[PDB]
Amino acid sequence: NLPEHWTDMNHQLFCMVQLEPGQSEYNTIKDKFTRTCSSYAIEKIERIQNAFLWQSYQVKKRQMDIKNDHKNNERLLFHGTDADSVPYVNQHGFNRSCAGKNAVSYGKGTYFAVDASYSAKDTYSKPDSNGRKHMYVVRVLTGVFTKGRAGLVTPPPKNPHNPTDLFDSVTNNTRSPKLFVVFFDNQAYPEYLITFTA
Amino acid sequence: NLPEHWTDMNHQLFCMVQLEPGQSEYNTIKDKFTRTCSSYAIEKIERIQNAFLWQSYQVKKRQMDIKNDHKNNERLLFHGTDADSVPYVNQHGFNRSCVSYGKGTYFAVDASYSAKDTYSKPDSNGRKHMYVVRVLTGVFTKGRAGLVTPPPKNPHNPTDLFDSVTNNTRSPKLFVVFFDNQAYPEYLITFTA
Ligand SMILES: NC(=O)c1ccc(OCC2CCC2)cc1
Repeated sequence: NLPEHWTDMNHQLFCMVQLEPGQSEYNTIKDKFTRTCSSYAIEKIERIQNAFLWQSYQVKKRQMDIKNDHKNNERLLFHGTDADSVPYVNQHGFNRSCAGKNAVSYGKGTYFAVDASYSAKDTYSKPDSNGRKHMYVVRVLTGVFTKGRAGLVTPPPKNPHNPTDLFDSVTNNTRSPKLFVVFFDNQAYPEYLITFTA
Repeated sequence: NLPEHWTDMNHQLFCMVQLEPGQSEYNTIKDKFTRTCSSYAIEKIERIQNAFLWQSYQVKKRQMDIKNDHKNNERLLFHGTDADSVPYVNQHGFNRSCVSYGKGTYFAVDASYSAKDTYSKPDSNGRKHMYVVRVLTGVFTKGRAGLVTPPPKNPHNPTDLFDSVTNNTRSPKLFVVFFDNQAYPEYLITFTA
């Protein structure tokens, strides 16, 4: 079911594709980033073609689209990480079991930012030994969300008398969301990897 | 692509179906349990029909069949749990976030092991609960404390991982999986000491 604009991988299951400045695909990501990170410079933007992560993600998206009916369940968000984590995320995606405690914790899960400026902090996109910083542009199934709490290992129930019917994700603030936390595998597809510098 | 032995769901996506005693399916699952638990008393066996969990599990099975280039990746194992966890597992499956061989979900080869009160805690009326689980054990290695994923098959390619870990590779008695949708709870056995 792979997207028809992907490069042919020749029966291979994984590839990183370097994008060209001046293509709409590169420029939309550069514009989304520079909206809040004008003081940084992009080295390169790579499209992540991961057949297995895409398949599992698209199954979860179809399930949430059925369960929620006519919600926009998917947001495009940012995730800063260290160079050591890039090979794992490219191949296997975002694993809550490896996530650090956030400085403002809304639950024990993987964090995604609305603004590139948040993810660009050195605490998330740690500069490597050559001064390169790494940030993913991620399709995230935020679905129906509520304000999180530090104790959570899953999203909370919608209704306390029905403990297994859950919100899809949590946020810092439902009125003005700046971060989302997800608690399940294959709820986030790493779509682009931005390499950038001071 | 819902399995033939499932019964019609009237256009719903989740239902727990009580099995008829003395019919082929009930006898098959009862025999797997009584192989090691013949001193227990079975109250009922329920088939778990969870379309979404099944879909996600079958995608991972197809992916592991391609990755390993062989179709011997699945085992039928047991998982004992407390009654308070049963509604969650029925709807959402197994969650490592809820451990001597790693921080994953544990499954036993023998029902007798899952039948310990430490796992299948008797509820306020004496009832114990154990799942029969399809688990994608795939290619496995010995586990150890503090793993958050299986080890790499060779640390020259650190992201090509084992599928699961065990207590003993030659004669396994338990398996640990570390990812969502690597286990599908197929039957729930309600029983007593
Ligand atoms: N819930 C279960 O049925 C269960 C729990 C634990 C199991 O192994 C625990 C290992 C550490 C000492 C052996 C197997 C199965």
